[PDB]
Amino acid sequence: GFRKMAFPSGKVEGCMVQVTCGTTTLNGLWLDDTVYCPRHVICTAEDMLNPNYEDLLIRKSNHSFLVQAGNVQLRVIGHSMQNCLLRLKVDTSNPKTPKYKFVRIQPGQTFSVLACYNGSPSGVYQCAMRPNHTIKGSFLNGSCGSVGFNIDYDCVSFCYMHHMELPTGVHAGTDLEGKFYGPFVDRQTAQAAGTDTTITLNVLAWLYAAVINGDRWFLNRFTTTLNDFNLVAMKYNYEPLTQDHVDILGPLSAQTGIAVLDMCAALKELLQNGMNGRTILGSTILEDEFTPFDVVRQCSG
Amino acid sequence: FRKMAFPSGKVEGCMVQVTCGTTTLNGLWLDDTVYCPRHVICTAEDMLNPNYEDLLIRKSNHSFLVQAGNVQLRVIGHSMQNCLLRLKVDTSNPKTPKYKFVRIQPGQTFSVLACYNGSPSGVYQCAMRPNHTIKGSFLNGSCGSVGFNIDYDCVSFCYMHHMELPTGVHAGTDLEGKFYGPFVDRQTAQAAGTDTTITLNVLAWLYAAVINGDRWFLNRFTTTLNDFNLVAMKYNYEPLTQDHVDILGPLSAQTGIAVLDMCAALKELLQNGMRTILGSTILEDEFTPFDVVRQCSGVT
Repeated sequence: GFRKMAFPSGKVEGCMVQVTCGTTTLNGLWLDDTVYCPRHVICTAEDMLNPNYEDLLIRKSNHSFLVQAGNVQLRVIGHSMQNCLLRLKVDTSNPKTPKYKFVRIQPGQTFSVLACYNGSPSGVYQCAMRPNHTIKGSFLNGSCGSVGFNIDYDCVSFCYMHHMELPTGVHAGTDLEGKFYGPFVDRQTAQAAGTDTTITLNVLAWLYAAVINGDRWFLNRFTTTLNDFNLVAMKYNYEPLTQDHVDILGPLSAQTGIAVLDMCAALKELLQNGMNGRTILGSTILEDEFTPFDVVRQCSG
Repeated sequence: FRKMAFPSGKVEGCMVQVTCGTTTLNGLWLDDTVYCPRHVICTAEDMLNPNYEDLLIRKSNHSFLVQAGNVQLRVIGHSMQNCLLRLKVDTSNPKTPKYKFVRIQPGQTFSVLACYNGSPSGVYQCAMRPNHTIKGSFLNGSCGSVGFNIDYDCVSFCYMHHMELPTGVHAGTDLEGKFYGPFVDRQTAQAAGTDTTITLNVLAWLYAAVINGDRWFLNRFTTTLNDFNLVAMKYNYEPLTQDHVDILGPLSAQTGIAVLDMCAALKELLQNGMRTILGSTILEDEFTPFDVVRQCSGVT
């Protein structure tokens, strides 16, 4: 079978803490002797409309921050602003800190989210960075500070820290350097994202996963040029496919014997004709949140 | 709504590898016992129809290689319990969470931590189908991976992986080694019974739709549980039990919709068809009344 699968979250659970400033509580990420958390923890509801963060942070001291790992208090001995995050230096180092990196992930790439509340991990699920720089997650009040990550050979690459839920129900946040993905800002306002597009490379990778898992109904005897595929894809609000993306599908193409442009011709037919009551890997719609890597890792190992 | 797994760390800390000869699979280390599928003692020309009692007679404590990473845990006792082995080791796991072993019922959901060579690789949510299979994602070497739920830091283990059926669905046991379904641990093509729709979860999905203001399908009528069950079986839906009605108590009180009044709404959807419910024409059946409350109200 084929499933949406997250990375095991244990290496990240051991880093989650609770951060409180006044009456605001959210989650933080404790790596070595630093706690990273959304800066708006220092704000009151009035400040949040137009918070002058540098002006508001200079008014705080180390004792303004209450950090707790479970029921154990960590003393803050330094603080600094890192774009939309705070870096709180604590007097103790986290022995559960995994080997880690901070990465800024690109649209189309996937990551696991560990949703947390009050410093306590609650759930783990997979998301993709949308082309409009939002993520389609599941987050409730108190989820700020929850992180997104990938794991490669025991090294955790942190890529997302949660801040906002837009009026449309999608989510916005920053990388671990504190820079937002997209045109969003940490002000308490209703923000809209730019128009989203479908991640073509991921729809194609998912059709290859279906072939690997014994689903070939959508295939056809036709082919297409790359440009003719891109003309149709753009008409349907799909991202264009580049030669670099065709190259990325090389391994999945050689494994299944299906030429990339032949799979494009199958997708072109699916876009023009629809699925007409049929399913691919259990789904009634074209799925675009599995990368070629997510397919290879799940089908081969 | 989306499938969300429980944070897997408490279970990752219990995963080990167990090897007999060249056959390696996963094991679960709780206190001083490692639980693993008994077929780890079989060779690649013994699995067709094994006499496990006789096969296990030729094995000793020294036949088992149990490793936490590459660190060996010495085996000091062994016994078989249904389709699992219980290997006593000389070290009590310091990472053992508070835990229970539970035999889940059809319709219930759980998280699966897919493991290979004792190393966790992925985590996803599964529902136990009425035909006693799960629609999981497993490769060679995944045997011994477990399924679980976490409630207030207590891990209730409910599944240990053993098989992939010819249809691609998966079969396994509870943590007492008893298979869910009619399956047996031997290298044979085995068929599951015809599956049905999980009635309890479709009702939970309808309540989740009502909670979100999508309530067109509600009507002014009711039904008895018996009349609903008889109509449900004609549409390949599972009959509801008294436990299923009780499980729906919290969602019924929250929306003010009596369970039998919701069954009357579902009964009309079956007999007359669908228009969308939560943005789709297809009714979702893999979110339990627990999963719905967890995503609508969320832990806090």
